Amino acid sequence: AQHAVILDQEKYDRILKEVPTYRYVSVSVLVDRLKIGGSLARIALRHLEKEGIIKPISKHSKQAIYTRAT
Amino acid sequence: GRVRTKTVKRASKALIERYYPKLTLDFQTNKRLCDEIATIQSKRLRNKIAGYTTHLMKRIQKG
Amino acid sequence: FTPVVLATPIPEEVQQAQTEIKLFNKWSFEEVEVKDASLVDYVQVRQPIFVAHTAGRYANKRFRKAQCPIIERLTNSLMMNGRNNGKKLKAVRIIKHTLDIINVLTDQNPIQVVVDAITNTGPREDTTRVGGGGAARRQAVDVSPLRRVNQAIALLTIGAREAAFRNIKTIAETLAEELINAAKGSSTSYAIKKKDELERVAKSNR
Amino acid sequence: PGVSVRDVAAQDFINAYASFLQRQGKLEVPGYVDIVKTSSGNEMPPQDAEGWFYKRAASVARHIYMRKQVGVGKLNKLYGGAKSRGVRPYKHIDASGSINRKVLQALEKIGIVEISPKGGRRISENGQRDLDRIAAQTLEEDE
Amino acid sequence: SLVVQEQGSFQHILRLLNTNVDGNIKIVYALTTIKGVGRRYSNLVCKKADVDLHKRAGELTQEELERIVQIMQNPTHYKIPAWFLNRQNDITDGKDYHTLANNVESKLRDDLERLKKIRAHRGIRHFWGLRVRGQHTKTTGRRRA
Amino acid sequence: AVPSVQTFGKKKSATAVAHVKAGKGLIKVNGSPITLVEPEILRFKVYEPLLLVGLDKFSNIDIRVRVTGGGHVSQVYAIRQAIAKGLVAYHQKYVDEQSKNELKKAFTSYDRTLLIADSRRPEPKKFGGKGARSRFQKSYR
Amino acid sequence: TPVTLAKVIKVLGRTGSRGGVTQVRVEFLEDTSRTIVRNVKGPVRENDILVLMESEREARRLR
Amino acid sequence: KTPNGEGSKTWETYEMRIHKRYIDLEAPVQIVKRITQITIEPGVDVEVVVASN
Amino acid sequence: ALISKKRKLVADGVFYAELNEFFTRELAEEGYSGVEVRVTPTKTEVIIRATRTQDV
RNA sequence: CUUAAUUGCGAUAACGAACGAGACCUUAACCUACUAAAUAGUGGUGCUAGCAUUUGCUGGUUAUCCACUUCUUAGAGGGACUAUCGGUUUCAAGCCGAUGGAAGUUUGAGGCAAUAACAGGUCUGUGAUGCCCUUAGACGUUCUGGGCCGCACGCGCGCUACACUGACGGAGCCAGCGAGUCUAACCUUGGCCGAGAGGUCUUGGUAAUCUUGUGAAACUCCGUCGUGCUGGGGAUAGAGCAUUGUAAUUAUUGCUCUUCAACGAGGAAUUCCUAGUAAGCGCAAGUCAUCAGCUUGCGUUGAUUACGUCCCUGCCCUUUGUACACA
RNA sequence: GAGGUAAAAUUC
Ligand SMILES: [Mg+2]
Ligand SMILES: [Mg+2]
Ligand SMILES: [Mg+2]
Ligand SMILES: [Mg+2]
Ligand SMILES: [Mg+2]
Ligand SMILES: [Mg+2]
Ligand SMILES: [Mg+2]
Ligand SMILES: [Mg+2]
Ligand SMILES: [Mg+2]
Ligand SMILES: [Mg+2]
Ligand SMILES: [Mg+2]
Ligand SMILES: [Mg+2]
Ligand SMILES: [Mg+2]
Ligand SMILES: [Mg+2]
Ligand SMILES: [Mg+2]
Ligand SMILES: [Mg+2]
Ligand SMILES: [Mg+2]
Ligand SMILES: [Mg+2]
Ligand SMILES: [Mg+2]
Ligand SMILES: [Mg+2]
Ligand SMILES: [Mg+2]
Ligand SMILES: [Mg+2]
Ligand SMILES: [Mg+2]
Ligand SMILES: [Mg+2]
Ligand SMILES: [Mg+2]
Ligand SMILES: [Mg+2]
Ligand SMILES: [Mg+2]
Ligand SMILES: [Mg+2]
Ligand SMILES: [Mg+2]
Ligand SMILES: [Mg+2]
Ligand SMILES: [Mg+2]
Ligand SMILES: [Mg+2]
Ligand SMILES: [Mg+2]
Ligand SMILES: [Mg+2]
Repeated sequence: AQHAVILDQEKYDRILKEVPTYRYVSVSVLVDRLKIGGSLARIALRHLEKEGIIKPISKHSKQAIYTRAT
Repeated sequence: GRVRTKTVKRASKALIERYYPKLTLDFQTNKRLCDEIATIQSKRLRNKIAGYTTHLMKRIQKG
Repeated sequence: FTPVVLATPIPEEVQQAQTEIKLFNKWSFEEVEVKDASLVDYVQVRQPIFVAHTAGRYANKRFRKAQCPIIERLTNSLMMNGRNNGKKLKAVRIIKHTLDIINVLTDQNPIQVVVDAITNTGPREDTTRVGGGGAARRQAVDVSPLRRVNQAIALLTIGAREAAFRNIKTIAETLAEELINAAKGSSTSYAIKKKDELERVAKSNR
Repeated sequence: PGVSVRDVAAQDFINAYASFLQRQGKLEVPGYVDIVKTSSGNEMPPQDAEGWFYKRAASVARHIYMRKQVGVGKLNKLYGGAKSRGVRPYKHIDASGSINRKVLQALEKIGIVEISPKGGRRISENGQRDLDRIAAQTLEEDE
Repeated sequence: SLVVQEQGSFQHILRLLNTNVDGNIKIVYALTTIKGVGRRYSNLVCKKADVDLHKRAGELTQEELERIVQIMQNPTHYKIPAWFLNRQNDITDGKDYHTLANNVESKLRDDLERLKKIRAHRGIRHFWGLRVRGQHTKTTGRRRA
Repeated sequence: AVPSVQTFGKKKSATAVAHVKAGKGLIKVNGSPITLVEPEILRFKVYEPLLLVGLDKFSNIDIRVRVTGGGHVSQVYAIRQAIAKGLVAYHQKYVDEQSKNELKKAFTSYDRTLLIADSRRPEPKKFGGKGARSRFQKSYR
Repeated sequence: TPVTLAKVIKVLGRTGSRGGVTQVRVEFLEDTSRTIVRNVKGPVRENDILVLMESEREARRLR
Repeated sequence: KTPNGEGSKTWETYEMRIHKRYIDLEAPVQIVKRITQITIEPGVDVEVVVASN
Repeated sequence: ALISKKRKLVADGVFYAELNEFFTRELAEEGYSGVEVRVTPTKTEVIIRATRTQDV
């Protein structure tokens, strides 16, 4: 299975819709379900954390835990 | 697990048969008295003799 | 909790909940019981622990193995297969994220799931190999309540390692997937399947 | 209220001291930066690729103040690591000597480090002025 | 950081120096598929042409691809201190030359040709396809392929 | 003079000398406070004589602990032994005995080797094996 | 399937070829006047509540 | 433990324990010439060194 | 001079071991039984402890 | 019957003894007590630097000036003896459980270790040696060169790996057992030069002093990497810079660039191990002018699973069978 | 006064 490391306009709209629907999001969640690369999935977490869509309850270098906005 | 040897039971038989006065069933008065009245080379075998005389002084007043 | 000023700065998150009742960093060691049989001195809870790291002497005595906390025993079983012998600070961190993933999905008090994972993944009857000669026949014998704790921790850390092998999902992610499926057994994990397979063979051998 | 560098944590101080000297500009690079491995036991150059000379210099300037005096050979044994030598297992290899000297030559013209007597290098009165002022700025930001 | 949103002008596998380049990966490994240069040489060229290492292959403007080739064809004039090249003190003219894609296959043959025509022991061992760096061939080397 | 007691806590090779002198209640480990323990996981192990005994209980004395020898886990279990042993020392010679047994029974049901040393020592290595009990391997033919 | 609990009141000893099966006389919790000897596998102390898959099964000696 | 190479690989260890003392004595030189000819003992080294400068 | 004590005390044992075999081979016909050495300044004493000292 | 034990309690044509076991010794653990320490440390007083300034906090400085021995060192000693208590066997030897205690598996681990025996190994440890051979164009000795490293193939002990519990880049920074130069060139601090390897100028230490706090690795943090024989793997091969040595070609070895293969958890079989042990990890020492990937010690991180049985391999004690005694 | 139990295994 190929993973897209470069975003598309039709793929960028899919990220803003399906991520706050999810209960648990992480690095392994975005690679397996949204079919993006592992190096690209780390950058997308900081893009959603800065805007305030996802909420970190625990931050670590190896494992990243993020929940939805309450 | 642990069984005493014969030389512990040999010296303990020699103590009880002649030192029934000046010794009671307490260990601490059976330990510091063997420092002078007997010539034991090491502390470890000395405590094993006094640990076995104390075991036998308990079962004299019983039977 | 009657706060007071002090020279070295200890934060508010430490002095508030850790001085009134003996809970975790900011988590729960609350009134969670067992939904199975009693299992006397097999569940550690009351008395609780601070973290999963402990240098106790629980392996010297045959009886005091059940006195070890099961949160520590999950760090102990994630500490094998070669390169991971030692490195317990890696193993406590995996359990630290394992309780975080459980705490999200329907808010799911995480100490309830770990205790229920032990009671719903233990094979209730085992088989032993004795007699026969040449072509030996297996005999189905009962199992101790100690080994039902011992096999539950083994079947939830080996299958969480093979599911996290050669894929994007990490160790603490697949381990939480094993424990949530262990609460409601639907043959969707490793230990729920291997519990049922060891009992459907034990039926033909008794 | 009184503050020192030991009251400040290990890596928040380094990430703030190296960020403060980035704005000052007084760096005095020799010129063989960005092409060096900075060790004889590593495998790749550092991944920062723009700067990263302040990052070791922030670690050295704190390493001197917490001790009596250190030299070049002390910064080579600590900052080194195990070398991936190949089919036979690892061995402790000291770090590069030329990197650890030019940091102590760049911090000397500023006034932070000084040539200590009886060997080694100690901290100066300007080093205790600068490294203790911004150490207060780390704790005041987080409260 | 930031995700690019301009258009579908992303350019994968495209070839330079007649050997193919692995597309849609980090730009520091675009050059590593070339036989003759390595990971250390690919990182040095991408730091001299003002190329961001936090990107993929990406856009690959034609003004940027020509500067990468210009460094690789003239390494001794573009701030390389000559201890980094692979072929130093050459047997042809004594200069410092850096091998290329289809060049390292030809120069390795020329390094084996000048040793077989002089009957030296460093070259005759390559004629039977054996080990030349002087180790025990008692147990190891039993595959031939 | 000022009231000053001193104790020690011992793991395998890590000793933690804890001078408990008078002051206004500061806890420093090698000049750095107790909030800066080198493992982030094992930081709550040295907090265990800071939670069970009471919130502060430090109205008159300071804590100053230094480390000699050990590792990264062996020194964490030495400084938390030095505080619990260095607390019952001050509550003996100055504070009355009746309030010290409240501290002793507190670290009795939760024993966890705080007011008692760990006598487990590494076994010496014998010949033939890379470890103490182990052996390399043997081949029959 | 039904579940049946049983409390350990007496233990006999090890019985088997390799020595891993213990003869344990368990007493049911739903019937305090009836007991059945069962063969178990792991470490069993007294007063332990076990889970029996088959209620009625008499244990024999393994050879 | 073996002189040849045959047998089980049994190793053999030895040890020699060296004990050392030093005593500072602010003494006149008259008792120095007496303390050297007295308290002699085989296997014991006696050293007299110059002062702090 | 100037020998470390981890080597001088070892060399004193070699000095005793070297004189063990020579006073065994030379004093074989005189009933040799072992020697002891006593080092003192200005006079080093080596005691020859044998059975028959008139032949020695 | 009871133990690790021919251990003992006892039973008895045997009674009293000699060996082994045990004892003893060494080491690791405990003592806020003893004798003491500028070659081991702390507290206080002076001088002095920085931060807050209301008294503080963190450091520096060697005969300023005194006190102390808690750690560390080790002389003499103390201390568990299965002690106390509750059960169990007919009492008795002993076992099991709890409490106390630094420690209750023989306290943990070693050293020593009988009788009888082997056609076990070493004549290549020996100026320990019988006999035989050789004794000068020498199977004495010495110098130059080569070999012991050659190789379609089989086996044994080990090392690195088949990664995302990981590689890679910064940063956190933690030990013990050790070893080191006299009529010389050992361990090396510090300052310069060099990408590295290293080079150079000096200094400390014949050693609890200096190297050395061997600020070692695994590890911990912060990032990159995202499953693709990839950035896992570093074999093979080219070119160059240096060190050791009279001499390195068959690359001694170190370093830098480049080459970047097999290997996707290993068939039949088989080895080691029960607690601070297994495993992971590095250091020191031995051999050493130079080189371990070996070995002898040591420390750091530290499990899972038994507390049993004689099923397999095999060992002790009796009873019995034998046509075996080269068993 | 009652209390488990059979594979194959040849020669020097
Ligand atoms: Mg298992
Ligand atoms: Mg497993
Ligand atoms: Mg993955
Ligand atoms: Mg340089
Ligand atoms: Mg191209
Ligand atoms: Mg890269
Ligand atoms: Mg050939
Ligand atoms: Mg070959
Ligand atoms: Mg080679
Ligand atoms: Mg305890
Ligand atoms: Mg060891
Ligand atoms: Mg072997
Ligand atoms: Mg002894
Ligand atoms: Mg003392
Ligand atoms: Mg024998
Ligand atoms: Mg031999
Ligand atoms: Mg030989
Ligand atoms: Mg010989
Ligand atoms: Mg002739
Ligand atoms: Mg002739
Ligand atoms: Mg002639
Ligand atoms: Mg010649
Ligand atoms: Mg040769
Ligand atoms: Mg990765
Ligand atoms: Mg790392
Ligand atoms: Mg650190
Ligand atoms: Mg000198
Ligand atoms: Mg020392
Ligand atoms: Mg350190
Ligand atoms: Mg760390
Ligand atoms: Mg085999
Ligand atoms: Mg080594
Ligand atoms: Mg060596
Ligand atoms: Mg056993």
